[PDB]
Amino acid sequence: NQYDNDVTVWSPQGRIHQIEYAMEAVKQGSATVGLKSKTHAVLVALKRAQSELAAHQKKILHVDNHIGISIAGLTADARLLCNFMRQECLDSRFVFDRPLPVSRLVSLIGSKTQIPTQRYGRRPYGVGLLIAGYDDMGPHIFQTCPSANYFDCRAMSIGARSQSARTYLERHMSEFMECNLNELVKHGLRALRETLPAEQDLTTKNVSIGIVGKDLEFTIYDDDDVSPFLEGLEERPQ
Amino acid sequence: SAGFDRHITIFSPEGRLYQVEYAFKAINQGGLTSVAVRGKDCAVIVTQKKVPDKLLDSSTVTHLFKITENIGCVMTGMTADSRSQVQRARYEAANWKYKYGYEIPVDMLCKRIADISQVYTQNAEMRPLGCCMILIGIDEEQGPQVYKCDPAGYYCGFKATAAGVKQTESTSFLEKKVKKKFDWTFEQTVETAITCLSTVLSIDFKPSEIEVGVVTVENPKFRILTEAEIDAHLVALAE
Amino acid sequence: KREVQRTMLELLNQLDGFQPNTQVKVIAATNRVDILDPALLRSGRLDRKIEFPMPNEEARARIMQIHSRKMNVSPDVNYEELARCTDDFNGAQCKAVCVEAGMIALRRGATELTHEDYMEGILEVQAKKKANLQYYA
Amino acid sequence: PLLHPERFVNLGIEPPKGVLLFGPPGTGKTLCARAVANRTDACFIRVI
Amino acid sequence: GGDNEVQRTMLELINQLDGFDPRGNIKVLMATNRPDTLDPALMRPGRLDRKIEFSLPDLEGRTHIFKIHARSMSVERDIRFELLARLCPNSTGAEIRSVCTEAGMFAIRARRKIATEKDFLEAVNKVIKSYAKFSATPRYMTYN
Amino acid sequence: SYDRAITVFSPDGHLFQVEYAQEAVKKGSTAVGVRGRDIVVLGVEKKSVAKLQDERTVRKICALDDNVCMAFAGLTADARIVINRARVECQSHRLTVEDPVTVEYITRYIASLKQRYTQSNGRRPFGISALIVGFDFDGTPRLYQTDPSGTYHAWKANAIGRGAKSVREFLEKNYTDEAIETDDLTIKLVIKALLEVVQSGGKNIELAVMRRDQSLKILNPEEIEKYVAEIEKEKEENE
Amino acid sequence: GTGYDLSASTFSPDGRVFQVEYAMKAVENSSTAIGIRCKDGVVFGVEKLVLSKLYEEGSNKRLFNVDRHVGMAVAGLLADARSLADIAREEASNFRSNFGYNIPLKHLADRVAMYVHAYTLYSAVRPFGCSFMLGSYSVNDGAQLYMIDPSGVSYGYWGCAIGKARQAAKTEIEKLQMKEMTCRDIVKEVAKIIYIVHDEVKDKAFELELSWVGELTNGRHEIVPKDIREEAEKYAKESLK
Amino acid sequence: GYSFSLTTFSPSGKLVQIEYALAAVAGGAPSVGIKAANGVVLATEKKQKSILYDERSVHKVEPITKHIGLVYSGMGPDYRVLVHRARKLAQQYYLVYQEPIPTAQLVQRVASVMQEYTQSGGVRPFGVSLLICGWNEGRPYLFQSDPSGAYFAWKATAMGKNYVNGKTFLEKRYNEDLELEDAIHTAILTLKESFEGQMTEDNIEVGICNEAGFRRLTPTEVKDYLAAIA
Amino acid sequence: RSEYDRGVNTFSPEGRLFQVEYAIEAIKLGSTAIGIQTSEGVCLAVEKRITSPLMEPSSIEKIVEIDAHIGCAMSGLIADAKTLIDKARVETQNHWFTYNETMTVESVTQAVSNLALQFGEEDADPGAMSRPFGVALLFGGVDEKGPQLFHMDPSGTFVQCDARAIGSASEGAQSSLQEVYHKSMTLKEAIKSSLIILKQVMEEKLNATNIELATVQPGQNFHMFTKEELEEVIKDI
Ligand SMILES: Nc1ncnc2c1ncn2[C@@H]1O[C@H](COP(=O)(O)OP(=O)(O)OP(=O)(O)O)[C@@H](O)[C@H]1O
Repeated sequence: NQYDNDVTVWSPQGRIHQIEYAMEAVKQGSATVGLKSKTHAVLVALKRAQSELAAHQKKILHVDNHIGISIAGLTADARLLCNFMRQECLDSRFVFDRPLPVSRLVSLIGSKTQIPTQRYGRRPYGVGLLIAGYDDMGPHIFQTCPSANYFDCRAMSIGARSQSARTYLERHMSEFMECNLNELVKHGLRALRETLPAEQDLTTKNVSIGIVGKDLEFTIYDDDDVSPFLEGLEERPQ
Repeated sequence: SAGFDRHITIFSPEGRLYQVEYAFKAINQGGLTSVAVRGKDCAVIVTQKKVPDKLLDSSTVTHLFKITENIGCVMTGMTADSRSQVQRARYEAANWKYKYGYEIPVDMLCKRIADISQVYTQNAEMRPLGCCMILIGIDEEQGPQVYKCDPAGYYCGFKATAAGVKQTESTSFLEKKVKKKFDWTFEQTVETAITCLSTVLSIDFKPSEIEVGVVTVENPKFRILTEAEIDAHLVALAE
Repeated sequence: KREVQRTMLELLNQLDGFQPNTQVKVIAATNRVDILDPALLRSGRLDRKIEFPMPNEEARARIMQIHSRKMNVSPDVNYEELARCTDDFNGAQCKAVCVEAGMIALRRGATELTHEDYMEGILEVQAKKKANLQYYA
Repeated sequence: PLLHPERFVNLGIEPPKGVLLFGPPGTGKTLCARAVANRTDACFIRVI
Repeated sequence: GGDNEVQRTMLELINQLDGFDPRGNIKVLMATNRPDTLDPALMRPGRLDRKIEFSLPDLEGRTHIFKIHARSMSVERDIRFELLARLCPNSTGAEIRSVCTEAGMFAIRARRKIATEKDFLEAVNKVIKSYAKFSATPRYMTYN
Repeated sequence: SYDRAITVFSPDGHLFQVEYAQEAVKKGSTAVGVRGRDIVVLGVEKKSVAKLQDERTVRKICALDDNVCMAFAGLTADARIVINRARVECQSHRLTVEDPVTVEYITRYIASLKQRYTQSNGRRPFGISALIVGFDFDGTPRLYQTDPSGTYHAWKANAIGRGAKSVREFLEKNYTDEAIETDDLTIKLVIKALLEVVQSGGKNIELAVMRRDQSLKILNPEEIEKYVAEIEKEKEENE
Repeated sequence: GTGYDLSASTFSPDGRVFQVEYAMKAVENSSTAIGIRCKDGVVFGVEKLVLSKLYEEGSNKRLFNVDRHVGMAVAGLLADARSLADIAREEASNFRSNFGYNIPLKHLADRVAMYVHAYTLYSAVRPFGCSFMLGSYSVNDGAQLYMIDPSGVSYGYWGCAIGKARQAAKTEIEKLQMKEMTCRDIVKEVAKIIYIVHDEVKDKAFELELSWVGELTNGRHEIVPKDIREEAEKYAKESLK
Repeated sequence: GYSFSLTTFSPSGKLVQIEYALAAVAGGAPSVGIKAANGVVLATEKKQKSILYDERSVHKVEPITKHIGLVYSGMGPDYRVLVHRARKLAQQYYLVYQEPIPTAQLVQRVASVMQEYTQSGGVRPFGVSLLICGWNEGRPYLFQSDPSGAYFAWKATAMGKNYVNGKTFLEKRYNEDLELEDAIHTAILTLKESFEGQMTEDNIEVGICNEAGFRRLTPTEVKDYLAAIA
Repeated sequence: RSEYDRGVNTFSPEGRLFQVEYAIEAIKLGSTAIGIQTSEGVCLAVEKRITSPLMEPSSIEKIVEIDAHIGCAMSGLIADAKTLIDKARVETQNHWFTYNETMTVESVTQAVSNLALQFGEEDADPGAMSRPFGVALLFGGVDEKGPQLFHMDPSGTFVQCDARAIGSASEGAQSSLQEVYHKSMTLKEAIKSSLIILKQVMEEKLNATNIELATVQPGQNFHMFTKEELEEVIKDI
């Protein structure tokens, strides 16, 4: 197939294959989940460990007081995007002195990621994101995509082995709204557990949490800070 | 031969720019036709308009453009490329008027467009813009003037010309007519053009099926003809 | 496109300008049709040609459902997602996906299949050998 | 599958009935084939 | 169409393998060095459901193969197999057998009764870093 | 992966283009260098004058600065360019910091230049492997050797060019603190080193000795003949 | 035809570009979007598809406001469309700044179209993969409607449909008397048209997006207010049964 | 294998693309140039594909300056391009030195610009060849230039289609010495040698380069010369 | 493989980005290095792997001093290592100048990574060369947070690791470390274990000139190469 090597060539069926390959790249990462009540947006991530000794990779990145990010896919693209995001939020605060609405930020990210799919000269950004924020219109959980397409998801999960997570979210999608913070977090990490294989179980080492609330600046919990949430969670069904 | 020299604008054994050659086939790809004629004191352009779907503002579909108050143009071939070339021509006419202080003679404008096309074909990284153009105007002390361009950058002045799919038959018929001795009065010119188009296509078109644009020495303004007037001319041609 | 030539001539004349009645019907299947002689199809000879397109995502999911009917599949499975992932596949490949997912489940001792099993099967049939590739967290 | 078809029948799973071994030369595919032939306890047929 | 005979033979083979009513108890194995040349008809699953790829053994596999081969040899117990397995980056078990034989022959040439690590590492140099390895081997002053 | 690109890796990981570049160096005339206790010497084959040609133009040993000398092996034009850049760099460095360049600094600079040319496509790496030597302030002998890949090293004594392998083996076998006791001993060491590979030419040798901190003086052929006579006399004596 | 379609800067022996042709084929596969023009204003109707049931309502809207007095409906690669929208919005902004009044729709539709066409002239950049419509209204000029395709040709329409079932939509639009109906009544029909061509069996759930412009909105573009879309949608279902 | 890019060398000979451009030049309208004792003459065939075309619209011999003519063979648009360039160069020289450009300098400048397009890249070389008249300093000049960038200096030549026959006839007829009128007769004769169809006052273009400035001949004069035998 | 290796601007059907796996493989042909972090400090051991007696052993620089409290060990292409080391030193000095303090180990590793990530951004710092770098680094240093050991890879990823081994023979060294390490180690014990592992891995018998060792502990500066102590350390073992 000679229609596959470049991103600026249309397939005879009307497709750009490099985009599908970036989709796969996003599939290459690990799992990640996001939920939102009326008040809080909670995004949970499962982080791998390259070896036993090394410390698990970071999966949640602090972007602003009201904006938090989970990544899956290429690390380089993740870091570049995170830098872009941080810079844009800072400029908005400097010029207007107000938090940047999540939707405008996601729109900017899409407009930036689109260009590499059009002009030959750089690969499409191969990283999928979960953006959890709180603005005047309450919480938001957006999900971007290497194709420069973004979605306003009420509860979404992306990454390797995320189908089970999505099915669980849909099944219990009804009551995610009125639930409090603790219940929301419990649902999120229960979904993540569902993504985990049968043997392994969630532990205070390989799970990280991020929360942005109506009155709560974005906070990242890892290691012992996560024990309060995990403890009390229902035993894994068998 | 062909097989290697058929992807970029570079020479071939028995020097042959195949790309510019393919541009002309692209021009024919439109599926239309046009005919221009030059009279004693007038010039006429005729084209066939094909609205295939009723849900379409017939006014918005047109192939006669006004390059300048006195200079009229008709385009043929790929639509978007023709529009781009038309815009370039308008720009060049405006620039000439601004810099030198008088309306651009038709021949010079045609030359400018030809030069642009030539520079495009010489250097790579730009498609040859496969659309052909015909210009009509009135030049003081020179009478009516008709000129034609081509994507290859060649241009020339004509006494009568055709473009599009039926170019060859139309031009043969026009030559047959021209070798005959006629005065070519305004009515005569329009009748000749419409007759040539009809005979080439054998259609006996209704008054909404074709567009006409004429420039006359009495009123150098390039005026697009209206349905009533074209219908009157057509019936008169039927006698 | 000489024994084979004689045989094809025999069959052709057998079906050529003969059997005006419809009491006898034949179906000929070809893996590829570019080496079959044009005389075969002709016009009044084999004009009935049935192209078989490449199964589509909906068709692929339907095929997996068909072949998985006997299997003990947990309802959670999402055939639509599997079809979306399984690009440029055929019925045989889908059947292989089903049977080999069943094999994976048996290997791990599972009583019933699961979406992850089908994903593993799809990755396996092409022999992709999925593994953690670093620089991808 | 040949020794204990009961397990396969339980889940209604069919043996592949055919395997293609491939890889760069010298891997041992022929070695593995002869090895399994040692413990086959059934008729094994090579080819020429 | 000079291959028509082999082609028809293969077509008969594949047809008898699968299609209509096969026996269903015929376990078929196939070994080819370059499957890419194989036709679509045979490679399509159903006829050949399983695909077992035999890749180059990893480090641990190489250590295991070294231990398996060398056990019969008469050698001092102090040799580090893992070192050797590392020294052969990507080599099939055939090369491991070759280096075992080469080390034994080196020992014989020295009129010795037991092989030592030196025998093994020079054998390795012979069977791997001596055929095509000679480019950056002397000018390794690029990697440190 | 393949070789027709500087900036492409291989499944093994090599950058084949630069490995190929090293062969050009390997194909040049031999050069040798040794670092004494108070003297630094280098010698070159520099053979085969073409009957009707001058020799003052064919230069293989050149002085970068009043306290740093250099001798190369590889493509001649590339050597010329590198030498010119090194000289300009030495003077500029003395301009910005009013201290003479230490040999290590200039070796690092040259290696960086070669690496930069190795960096990207559209630029062919230098097919040159130089050999720098000299003294710096505080008067410490030093010898450095660079490679087209952009890496450099310090040696007590080393050789490059064709037959550099045999010369290197001989040096490592013979180099000892005794051989460095006096200047003449080092000169004789280098002379015999070259003799081991330059055949019995004798007149196909050019030796540049930077005695401590005076100047890079090129030995007159007669002196080389004298030293060769001494070497042969000693060889006869020990036999 | 192979060997000639790897880039948009090459001509086929038959004399035609192929990348442009491929792009058009990439748009046809998109979901439908129809727009018809009433005497007093213009109406757009889009058939957005719902995926995964997890997307918040109104996700990735396919109706945009390039300007307060202009609209846009898109079909094809959404990512590309969004890029065009910002180009349009910028294009209108410059016009107002440079001249000082709302941009005529006919002119803007031309300027944006030129942009799309310019992307099918170079081998470095692929042609756009989205076809979109434009609509506006104003007392000075009256209702207007335009359509644009990847090739970059912009004709003005009385009723247009772009997407999978453009044929079925156009077929149904023809039997409406757009030349004389009031835009309020048009809305009811547009709902019916989409539902007729929806093909619920082979596409699953969908959301009906509707857009308004006309003297009913004082020459302003805004989505049809809820409780009107509800009425039309209720009627559309009724007509189906 | 090679002969696609104007950069790489053949594995023996020379670049090919330039040779192919020369070939394109060969298959063009006939042209003839005769350097007389006291002037220069240029002639070219100018036949339209039909009677519709206007023969007074586009010319093939053009004045670069008051005393430097120019005729071409090969493609036309390139001829327009480099005639414009040559006019620019002549004007620049006049501005700098306040003196009419001597012909040789113009020829070499034009050759430089022409070879400029043969350098690397996608910029294909000119597919035309030029003959230049000129009467500076008191003696006529006739130069030829080609896409290769080399410029010769002929006494009398003919290029384009069937140039071999023209060259043979030229070396047969023109000896060394003629006036402008006899040179014109020889030139029209040479064109007729290979010209197809009856020649008229409108089929061919003729220009002269004297000690009054280069000038193109009007249809009446060319008709007169065409008459009177020859 | 099946194509897609000719550049870093093309994905694969499985999404993998070749020309990065290959760069990772590149480091596999360097001399092994080991780094162990304990409460008392960070110890780095490396196999010098000399080739010819003539060459000065010091010229083979495998363990550089990034700063008074940050040391680095590299294994891969030498030129890439040199460029990265220079970047780290420059950026440390710049940070000290602007904020008048000593930069953390994590910050230095991340600053280097930001340069290592820019393969083909087309608007990168002068350290971008289209192809990825081919060197893996180990940074060890004592900062406000105690002793820290960070590992890098050409992809740009970096990670904290208490015990690590890189370069040719990294696999076996990692396997050993995984079973000899325990959080309550003492710097002397860590050094002895590192040496025992290293010598067990290398083919050549351990010698005072074979290896290079360095250590950084809270009280002391990095500038302790244990030069001429190597003899003592080895002969105790
Ligand atoms: N552990 C091992 N793994 C693999 N091969 C081994 C091993 N130990 C020894 N070998 C030798 O490796 C060789 C691999 O050859 P194999 O059995 O693949 O046949 P072959 O002649 O290589 O055919 P092909 O090249 O097509 O595989 C055998 O001769 C086998 O004895």
